[PDB]
Amino acid sequence: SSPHMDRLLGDLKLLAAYDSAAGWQEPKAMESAFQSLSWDDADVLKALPQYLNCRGEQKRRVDFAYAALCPRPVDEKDPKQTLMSLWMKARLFSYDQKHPFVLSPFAA
Amino acid sequence: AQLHASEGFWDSESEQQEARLQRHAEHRNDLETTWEEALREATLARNFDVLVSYLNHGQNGIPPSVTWNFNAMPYGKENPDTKTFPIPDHEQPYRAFSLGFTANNLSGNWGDYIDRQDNKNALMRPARMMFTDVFIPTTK
Amino acid sequence: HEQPYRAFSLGFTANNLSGNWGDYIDRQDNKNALMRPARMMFTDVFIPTTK
Amino acid sequence: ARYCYRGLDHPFTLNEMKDFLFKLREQYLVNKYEGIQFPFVFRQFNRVSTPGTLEVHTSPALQQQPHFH
Amino acid sequence: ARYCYRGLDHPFTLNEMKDFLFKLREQYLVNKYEGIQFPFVFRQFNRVSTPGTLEVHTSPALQQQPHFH
Amino acid sequence: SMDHGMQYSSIYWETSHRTYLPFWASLTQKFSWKIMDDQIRSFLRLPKPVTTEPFVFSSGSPYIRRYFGDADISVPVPLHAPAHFAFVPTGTVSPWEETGMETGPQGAAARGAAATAFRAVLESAWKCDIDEQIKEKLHS
Amino acid sequence: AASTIPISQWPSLLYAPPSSPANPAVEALPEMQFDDLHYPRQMLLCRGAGYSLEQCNRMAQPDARVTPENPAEKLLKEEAVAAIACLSQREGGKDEQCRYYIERMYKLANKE
Amino acid sequence: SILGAEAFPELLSKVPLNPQMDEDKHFNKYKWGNEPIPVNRRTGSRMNSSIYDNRNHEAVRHPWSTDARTFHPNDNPEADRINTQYSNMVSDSFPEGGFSDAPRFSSNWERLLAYHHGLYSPEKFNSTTKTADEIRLAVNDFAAKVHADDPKNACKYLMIEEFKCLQSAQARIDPQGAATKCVKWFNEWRQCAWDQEKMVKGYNYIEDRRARKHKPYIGAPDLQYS
Amino acid sequence: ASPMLFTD
Ligand SMILES: CCCCCCCCCCCCCCCCCC(=O)OC[C@H](COP(=O)([O-])OCC(O)COP(=O)([O-])OC[C@@H](COC(=O)CCCCCCCCCCCCCCCCC)OC(=O)CCCCCCCCCCCCCCCCC)OC(=O)CCCCCCCCCCCCCCCCC
Ligand SMILES: CCCCCCCCCCCCCCCCCC(=O)OC[C@H](COP(=O)([O-])OCC(O)COP(=O)([O-])OC[C@@H](COC(=O)CCCCCCCCCCCCCCCCC)OC(=O)CCCCCCCCCCCCCCCCC)OC(=O)CCCCCCCCCCCCCCCCC
Ligand SMILES: CCCCCCCCCCCCCCCCCC(=O)OC[C@H](COP(=O)([O-])OCC(O)COP(=O)([O-])OC[C@@H](COC(=O)CCCCCCCCCCCCCCCCC)OC(=O)CCCCCCCCCCCCCCCCC)OC(=O)CCCCCCCCCCCCCCCCC
Ligand SMILES: CCCCCCCCCCCCO[C@@H]1O[C@H](CO)[C@@H](O[C@H]2O[C@H](CO)[C@@H](O)[C@H](O)[C@H]2O)[C@H](O)[C@H]1O
Ligand SMILES: CCCCCCCCCCCCO[C@@H]1O[C@H](CO)[C@@H](O[C@H]2O[C@H](CO)[C@@H](O)[C@H](O)[C@H]2O)[C@H](O)[C@H]1O
Ligand SMILES: CCCCCCCCCCCCO[C@@H]1O[C@H](CO)[C@@H](O[C@H]2O[C@H](CO)[C@@H](O)[C@H](O)[C@H]2O)[C@H](O)[C@H]1O
Repeated sequence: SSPHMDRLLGDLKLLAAYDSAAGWQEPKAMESAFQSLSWDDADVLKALPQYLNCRGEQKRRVDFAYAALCPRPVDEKDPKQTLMSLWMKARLFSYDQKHPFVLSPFAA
Repeated sequence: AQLHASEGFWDSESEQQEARLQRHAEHRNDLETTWEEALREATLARNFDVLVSYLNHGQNGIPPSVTWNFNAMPYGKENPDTKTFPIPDHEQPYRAFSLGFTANNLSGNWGDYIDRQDNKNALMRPARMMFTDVFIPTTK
Repeated sequence: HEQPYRAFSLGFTANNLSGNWGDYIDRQDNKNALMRPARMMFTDVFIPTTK
Repeated sequence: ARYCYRGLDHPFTLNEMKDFLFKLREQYLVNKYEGIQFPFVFRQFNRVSTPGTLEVHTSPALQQQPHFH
Repeated sequence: ARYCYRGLDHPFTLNEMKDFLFKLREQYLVNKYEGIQFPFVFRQFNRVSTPGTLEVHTSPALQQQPHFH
Repeated sequence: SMDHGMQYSSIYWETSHRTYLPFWASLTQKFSWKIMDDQIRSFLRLPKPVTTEPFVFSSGSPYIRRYFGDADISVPVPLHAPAHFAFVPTGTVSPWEETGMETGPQGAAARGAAATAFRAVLESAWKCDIDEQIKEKLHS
Repeated sequence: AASTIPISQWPSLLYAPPSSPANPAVEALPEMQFDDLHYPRQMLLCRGAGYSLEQCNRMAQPDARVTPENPAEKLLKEEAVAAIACLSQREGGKDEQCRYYIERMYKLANKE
Repeated sequence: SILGAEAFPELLSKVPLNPQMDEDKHFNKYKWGNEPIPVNRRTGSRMNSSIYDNRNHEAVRHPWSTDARTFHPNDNPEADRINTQYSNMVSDSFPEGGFSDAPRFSSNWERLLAYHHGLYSPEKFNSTTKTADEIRLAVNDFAAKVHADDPKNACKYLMIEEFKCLQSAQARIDPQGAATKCVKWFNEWRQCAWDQEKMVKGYNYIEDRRARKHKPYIGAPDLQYS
Repeated sequence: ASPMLFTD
């Protein structure tokens, strides 16, 4: 009854697992993670092309959140990393366009 | 001797106190962590029975009230902590006697097995080598 | 060309290459383990400890 | 010699008891630590085992204890 | 030799600075404590002053430190 | 228990190590030309070093030389009582207090923008879920 | 083979890490930034200018000085979308069902 | 209504987040297995280090009661340390979760007094180790600020390097140990400051004539140095 | 890159 939260936390765990398996030289584990990285979400799939064409304040919010979560720059040559990054950004974009983010500590 | 070591008999008072402090600190940390957890759970549930139930989440016996060690036992030829009544001379033992033109055992005192002392006096301790037929030096 | 040199001593009678005495702070025994118990035998004079 | 041939039911005083326990402790330490020597047990031997690169350093100064005045 | 005749404004590295301060500390200790010897300063001399009744005891065993397992 | 210590290490000379001292070394003695050079300079009116002048021109701030019984032994000492400045406001920091636990802007900033952004993302996702629940509840 | 890195070589380990199956952009590691002072500084500047808290919160904007975006997201757009479709349809590419698109992207990006 | 259905893909698909979880849950997807990080390296207390300290290898004493079991650095590491990333390297010298010597003050004035006397800082006691990404973010922000301060400065990269080394050595939780590593870059920065000042303000000296034995051997080349 | 990452 909390699919958004559940899938967010799962994707984060899977990113961490991919990083750990890369550090420990484990192709089997990292491919297992990549396969388990929730690719069958219609909402994120529909938001993907919207994020690929967004611009301005919404894009800046989403990029700020994605830098908060995953600040390390992925290699511009690794399509798996690129795709996981795109998927996470699309998920954040969906969450934002449903209910925008409030990133400032000052708020009321 | 190994049994004594289990009970901490060969340990010093400092070591006994440190072990006691270590137990105290471990227990304190466990208690405070358990309190934090119990309070968090009872706050998210808004119920006092959860706090009550967290009172039995961790009782073999108790820590010893007092401890006794080997260094607490007194020793000394002159130390009055060992003298209750005078021991008769016909029961006290004799010291070895050696006297000759070549060597003796009266120009010095080596002490007891525990409380030992240098047999040579201060002026000739730097020249101990000169009072020996053989001398095997230290390793340094 | 700016690092300093270590002293050199070599002869039929003595040398300073069979061992290392270390620096002024980090010192080490020049004799190896097998002959440390027989250090007296590698000296012309020996003044023992006071104990 | 004191108990079985002289008739003393209490042969050892406090000093002798301490000496016995001291020797017992030394036996334990000698059989526990291989090569233990004088500073900890009354024993000296020349043929010792050293690491091979023996470093020599000055000991630290004695700990400053707090005192009045 | 390095500053005034070779032109180096920074002659001492960290190691040389530490060595200088070590020697300074040893000078201080030598002039402060009369007769201080090797274990605390790199120095040995034979003609030492002893009390007159020198007691010899075994050192205490090394302090048991708490450890896991 | 540090003064008047015993000889802890052995003193020895290794076989055939050189000494570099002749038999008249004890009669030998050192010498420096510095005293004679100073006398000669003073008598011939040769160039003096600037250390003879107490005022120091080697910096912008005023320094005066303090001499230890001779012009050759001096140390410069600053005269100014320097005024220091702080472009800082008062009462804006309480370091003893852990601020990551208190709720507020100062708390979030003692924490970071990353934690705040993560909290906001969780907030948005939770709001999505709760909006779905509200819809399915009120449609009934 | 992989020997221990002492603590003195960690600063170089941070900006020249060892090779891994998933490496970062070492040439861009000095460009990864995330300012924790962004909003505090923004608020301070606005309040010094003379605005109120509400005006400051309305004028606040998220930081643009963050880690740059991957140029692949703009150059390999269509190939990435196709790969993501393949994954969504084939359960994440199990038993090599999106090798086609993944290899096309890898070739385009690497060029031997 | 079950809690957390779509939130444990690691459990549904046997994906281990680390070799420890792999070994525990018996997923067996790590070809090289797992060498457990012992408890003395997972947690522990701050210890004295110098051999010129009498209480060396002993826990640091605080005003509050503290578990004296110390963190033991990895002194005899295995030859193969497959993961040579900062994540796996930092565990040989610090515990990721921080030391176990943090206080729970019964009152606020005890905290105040400890801080006032220099025996407590939350930055030092209630905190974990910094991750490589955090270290890099901090270093890059500091570098940007220094460059903005002065681009035409020679000691800029030296200051950046001392900052970097402090961050890498975790000076927040081991300030003394980290200063022991970064004082060298501090000294280099000091030297560079003097050098820049003497180049700005023309400061030179009368060099003496060349020595009669400047060259040790006539056939040796006398490489000229500025 | 920075001049301090160079070692050779
Ligand atoms: C409460 C109140 C209490 C109060 C106190 C009370 C006291 C208690 C109660 C007392 C009651 C009273 C009791 C009486 C007193 C007790 C006394 C007692 O018991 O003694 C204990 C006490 C010893 O007790 P201890 O506990 O064992 O002490 C530690 C040891 O002694 C440590 O030993 P060491 O390591 O020092 O080694 C010593 C070494 C010492 O060894 C030597 O000194 C020998 C050196 C010889 C060198 C030359 C040899 C040449 C021969 C060559 C032979 C041919 C070649 C063969 C080759 C191989 C042989 C070399 O060994 C010996 O001692 C050997 C002794 C046995 C041999 C004796 C030989 C006697 C020959 C006599 C010849 C007479 C000639 C008369 C001619 C007159 C002139 C016309 O006595 C001593 O002091 C010991 C030393 C004694 C001195 C002996 C010296 C003999 C030297 C003879 C040389 C002859 C040359 C002549 C040349 C002149 C003509 C040209
Ligand atoms: C990166 C790559 C690097 C690679 C490596 C590169 C290396 C560097 C570059 C190398 C470039 C190449 C340069 C060339 C190589 C350098 C070599 C060098 O410089 O040497 C350094 C090196 C030494 O440098 P060091 O740093 O000072 O080393 C530590 C000291 O040496 C430690 O000193 P010590 O504590 O061990 O004491 C030693 C002691 C040693 O003292 C003794 O050995 C003398 C003992 C004499 C006992 C008998 C004397 C009887 C006389 C009685 C007189 C009448 C009575 C008067 C009474 C008072 C006098 C006793 O003192 C002396 O040495 C005295 C030397 C001065 C006198 C020389 C006398 C020469 C006479 C020759 C006679 C010729 C006769 C021919 C007849 C032929 C047969 C028909 O050389 C040595 O190895 C030193 C030992 C040299 C051996 C000399 C032995 C002479 C013995 C003569 C006995 C005559 C008896 C004949 C009997 C047969 C007929 C019956
Ligand atoms: C087998 C190999 C053959 C092939 C050879 C291969 C080698 C070829 C190359 C040559 C070797 C080069 C090797 C490199 C050498 C580097 C190492 C080195 O040299 O130094 C190491 C070595 C290291 O020592 P160190 O610890 O580093 O100290 C270094 C110091 O700089 C120096 O230490 P120091 O200064 O302490 O030592 C000097 C010493 C010796 O210095 C001298 O004596 C100066 C030399 C004067 C010689 C002429 C006087 C002779 C008088 C003889 C008359 C005696 C009575 C007649 C009796 C006849 C019946 C027996 O001084 C003393 O010990 C005390 C004497 C003080 C008085 C001297 C002045 C007065 C002289 C007149 C006497 C008046 C007495 C009056 C008393 C008062 C009355 C009121 O240096 C020495 O040992 C220096 C002395 C060496 C003497 C060796 C003894 C053997 C000499 C014979 C040699 C062979 C002779 C051959 C036949 C020719 C003679 C017939
Ligand atoms: C039966 C008597 C006739 C036979 C004589 C036998 C030999 C005599 C022994 C040597 C006499 C001199 O002995 C010398 O003085 C005393 C002896 O206790 C020792 O001195 C030592 O013990 C005395 C205790 O009284 C201390 O006060 C002194 O501080 C200490 O140095 C010396 O170490 C020794 O060198
Ligand atoms: C110019 C070359 C020709 C002239 C030769 C001059 C004399 C040669 C010196 C003696 C050679 C043997 O030297 C012997 O081996 C080495 C020398 O470093 C020493 O060995 C010691 O140093 C070595 C360092 O390499 C350690 O590995 C070893 O654990 C330690 O014991 C011994 O203490 C010495 O006894
Ligand atoms: C009672 C009678 C007394 C008689 C007195 C006789 C006085 C004679 C004094 C001559 C002193 C010469 O001293 C020496 O000379 C040469 C050139 O001449 C100097 O010069 C030499 O060294 C310096 C640098 O090292 C340079 O000038 C140059 O490389 C070289 O020429 C030396 O620096 C100086 O040390």
